[PDB]
Amino acid sequence: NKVRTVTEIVNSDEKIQKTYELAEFDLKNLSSLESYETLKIKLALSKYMAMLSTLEMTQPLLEIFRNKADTRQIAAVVFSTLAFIHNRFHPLVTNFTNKMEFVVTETNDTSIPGEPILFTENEGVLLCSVDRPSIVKMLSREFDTEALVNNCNVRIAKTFGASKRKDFSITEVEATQYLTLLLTVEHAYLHYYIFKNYGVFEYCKSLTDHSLFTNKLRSTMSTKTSNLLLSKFKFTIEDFDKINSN
Amino acid sequence: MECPFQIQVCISDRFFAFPHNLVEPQSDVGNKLIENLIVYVPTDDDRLYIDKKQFPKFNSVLVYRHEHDVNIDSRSPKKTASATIVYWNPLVPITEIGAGETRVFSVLLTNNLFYCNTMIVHHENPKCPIEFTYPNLRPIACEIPLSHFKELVESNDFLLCFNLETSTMVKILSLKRIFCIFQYRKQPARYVINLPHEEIDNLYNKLNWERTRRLMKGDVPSNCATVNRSSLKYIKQAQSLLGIPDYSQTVVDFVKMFQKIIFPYQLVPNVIIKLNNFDQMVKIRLFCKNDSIAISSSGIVPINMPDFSPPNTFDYSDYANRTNINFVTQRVLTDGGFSSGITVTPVKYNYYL
Amino acid sequence: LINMRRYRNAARKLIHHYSLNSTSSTEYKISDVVMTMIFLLRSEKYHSLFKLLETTFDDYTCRPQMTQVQTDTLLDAVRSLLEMTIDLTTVDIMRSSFARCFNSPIMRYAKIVLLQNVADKRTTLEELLIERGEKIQMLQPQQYINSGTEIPFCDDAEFLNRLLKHIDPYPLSRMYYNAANTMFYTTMENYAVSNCKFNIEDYNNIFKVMENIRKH
Amino acid sequence: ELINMRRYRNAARKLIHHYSLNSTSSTEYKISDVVMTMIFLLRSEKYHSLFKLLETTFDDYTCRPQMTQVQTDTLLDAVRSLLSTTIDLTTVDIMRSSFARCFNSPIMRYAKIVLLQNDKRTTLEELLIERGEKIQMLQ
Amino acid sequence: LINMRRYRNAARKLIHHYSLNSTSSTEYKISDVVMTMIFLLRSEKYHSLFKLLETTFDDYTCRPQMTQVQTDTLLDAVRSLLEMTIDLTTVDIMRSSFARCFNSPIMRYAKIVLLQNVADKRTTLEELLIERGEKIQMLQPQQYINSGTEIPFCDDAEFLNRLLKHIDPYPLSRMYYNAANTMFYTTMENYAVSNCKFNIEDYNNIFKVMENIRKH
Repeated sequence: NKVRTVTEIVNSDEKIQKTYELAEFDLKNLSSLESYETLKIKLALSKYMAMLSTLEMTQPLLEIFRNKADTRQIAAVVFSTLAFIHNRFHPLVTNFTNKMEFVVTETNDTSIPGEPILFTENEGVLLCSVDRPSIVKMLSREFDTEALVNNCNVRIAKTFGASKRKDFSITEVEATQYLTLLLTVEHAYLHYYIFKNYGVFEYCKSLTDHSLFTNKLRSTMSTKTSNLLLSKFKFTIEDFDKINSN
Repeated sequence: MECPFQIQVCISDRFFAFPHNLVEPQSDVGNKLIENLIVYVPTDDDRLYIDKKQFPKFNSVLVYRHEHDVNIDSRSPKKTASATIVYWNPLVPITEIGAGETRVFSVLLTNNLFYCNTMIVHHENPKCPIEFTYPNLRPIACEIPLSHFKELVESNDFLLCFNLETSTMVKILSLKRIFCIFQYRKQPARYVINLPHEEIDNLYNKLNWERTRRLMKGDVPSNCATVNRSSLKYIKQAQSLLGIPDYSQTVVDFVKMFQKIIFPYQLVPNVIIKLNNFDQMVKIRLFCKNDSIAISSSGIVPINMPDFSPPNTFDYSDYANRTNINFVTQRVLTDGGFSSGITVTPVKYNYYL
Repeated sequence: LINMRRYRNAARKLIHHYSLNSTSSTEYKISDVVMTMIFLLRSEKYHSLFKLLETTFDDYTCRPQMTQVQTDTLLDAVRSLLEMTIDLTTVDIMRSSFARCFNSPIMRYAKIVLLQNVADKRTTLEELLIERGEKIQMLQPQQYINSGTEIPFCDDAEFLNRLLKHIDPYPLSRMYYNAANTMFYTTMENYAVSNCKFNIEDYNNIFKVMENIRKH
Repeated sequence: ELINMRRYRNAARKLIHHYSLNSTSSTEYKISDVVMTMIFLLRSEKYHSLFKLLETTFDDYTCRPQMTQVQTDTLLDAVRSLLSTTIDLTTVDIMRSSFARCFNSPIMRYAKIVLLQNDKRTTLEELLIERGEKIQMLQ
Repeated sequence: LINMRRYRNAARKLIHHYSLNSTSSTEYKISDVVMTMIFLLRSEKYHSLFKLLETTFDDYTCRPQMTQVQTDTLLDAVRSLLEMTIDLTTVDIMRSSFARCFNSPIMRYAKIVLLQNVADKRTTLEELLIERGEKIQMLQPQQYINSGTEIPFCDDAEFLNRLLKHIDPYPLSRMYYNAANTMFYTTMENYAVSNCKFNIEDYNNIFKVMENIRKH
């Protein structure tokens, strides 16, 4: 809210009182935090793009996922993303230990809605199932590069305080594609983490209801690991209450 | 652009060096020859290559750097009956004329002289130089080729340099003179132009237009052409893909390699197609002696017929239809187990199948 | 006469939204629906799609029957309109969405709904899990990597800085919105095609979990 | 023919008559009905003038274009022919406003995820540790 | 016959007042409105403006549609009448003002109103602040001065005295009135064009502040 300060000389009683409104410092703090988080997320995204480049695949991401024949590259990209997320949670880890299998489904009767990437052991080693058609559909869905997204007082204050500044094939569309892939693989990684550390039955229960994620993860994630990418924003379904009533 | 008939222009590669012998006094209305000669040159340094002693016909000889006189309209230049006026490789409009006919000698043929009525074109047997783009070269001050004349006629690896403030027209004239010297070289000479690629491309375009003007004036065709930078890059890529060392293979020979295919397979080599496309951005057709048909980028065409047959010549509806196209594409996708990157197109046909 | 170009633009935007082919969200109105239908009627190219949608004016709880040629023509028309790829599944999605819109009454407020009635038997998430998992276990790994390995991190800090500069003008808010809605719509399509109820509650529970982890 | 001109006439007459009669919620009609009516007006050259008027009504109301007496009489005659009870240009304008509002009415859409802007502060001890490490690193 | 000159003069004065192009304030009456309309009707030059205003007799809550040629003709006519510059915004302002006047009833007292219904969505000052500030921050400084510098005060006391003499006969009261009303009317126009409510309260609070500072 507000505070005030009083200046006074030791030998004198003439005191000068000033008042401060903390809203200004609140704006400073909020702007600093927003900038810091934006920088962190952009750094992570750039790092992801850079390692994918390091793999040195000729085609762009969407073309790669469209090329059904080259399962090799799909598996490479998926594993690299999964390992990147794993390290982002455990920076000291740079490999994945146990070897990994991969399969690329091609039909609805082979895919599971809501979990394009999933895991299942063959009783000896873990296999990652990929819904390449779903990946292609997501990355191909037309994106909005125009509309903006969003207290009016602090909004205006930020508008008037913060400033603005007026050879890569990447547009905002490709950045969005990369972010979507990262988020999907992050969701899959959370499922896999719950699996590995709580058993296949717990993994199935999580698939049924993600809410268990709360405890099964926050026990370790919020404390020791970098926050989830989604943590950058609070997400919600438009007209959620009426939709639920429906 | 208009020119006064009083000017007579002679174009010859030889004019890279001034033709002292060809100069002759002009006569006035009274048929009195003028013993005063005025020689105009594009740059001051050029004066040093004009030997006044080589003008016995005249009694006084003066040399000056021709400069655009903004106060005189070239459509009607001032006349000076007191002297015979000769211009050597002019780069700016002639604002002054001499008694009788004002003589001009040039290795270049710019628009200014292009409309000139009297045009004498000297013909030469072509002799091409070698483009040797590469980062033991002999530097050459292009602004003053005659100074390096001995080296230009002896050595075969030249680094063409220019002063920073050299003008574009000066550059063009220097390059033309050097290329004439190479045209008279018995042995083709390799050269490298120490200039930005875009500047070199513009210079080549202007030289090509000059050669076109000479042809339109009746010059003999010369195979000693030049290649735009994009075309050179494409040729280099092709050579690298084939595993051909660039220094080992010359572009001309590289292209000639496919003449064995041109006629016998009656097909236009893709290299020639790409070069033609580059030039267009800056169609093909050919035949053989006694040949009844012409090979073109479009395929076989009856000689003298348009590049495309009448639209209704062939009916493609049977397969040139969405149903057939989709059927074939789906069959390909299924058989190859593909999901993208597949594209099938109906095949159209020109005059002949 | 009519501004066929404006009609076409409105039709394209409405079709994109109703086919979930664009994360872009904007207001739509009966004016837009009329634009769309008039454009479809006027266009010789799209007569088949016009007929399809017009059939929605009836009970609309029916599966149109088309020859293979008809289906191919319709898909070609739609793909040419949206310039993409597509599927008869998207065709059915548009049919259902437009039928719901046409049957809906004129209202002072927009109606927010969920995709449904796409591709008869209602299946639960548990049944889908069992069946899909069995089929997956039947499937065999197309490819694999060995144990260990090493994540191929980039090294060129200059390259990283160049990429950072290249991405700076991208608003994280817009990118997040686009990605989240892409995933949500693809999940919606999968559920509707599978004829399995979409668990809005769990989908939102995902973000609930995100917040609960963040707060700690 | 794609258009069932008879059914289209029926729907167009229904809606046009309703809105000529009154202008309110009228919770017994459908976007399908509006589309039906507009398509009918387009197809019928006779009612092409009404079609153009309502096409104008799309977007802001704007203003009725100036029509001659003959044009206005023909318009009213065509309206009544589609409908009978007498009418006037005032009724035409009122119905035109009603249809403008209808066209401006929103339609169905699909929900979407919405980002909402989101507290905790660091401690001086950890701040000091990190910053002092940086200082030691400094030149 | 009619005194077309007097009619024109009354029309010009009324148009100036209703377009806020003159700080001058005076009484106006139905006689003046009739003067104006009769002049417009009689003048071949101004038939388009006559038609525009006559259309206000109807619902008048509508946007007239004109070709570019029509709009140019109307603007040329208005600009020739007022001898100025002008804008179709001023055209719309006059349309709205005259529509309000025509629709108003005959009253024993003048009606004092505020500009409104100029250029659909109601926007608040806060929303305008946010949007305009974002766009401004996007904009880049066209020019700038360096730090420090020095205000270039004049020095010629004789020059100052000459200027003082030149300005002595100017009534400060009239100048203040003109300036204040100029600013007020320009603010009114900006608000009306922006379709954002004018805060009469704050506009007067400006003078309240002036008085509160003066009293101390």
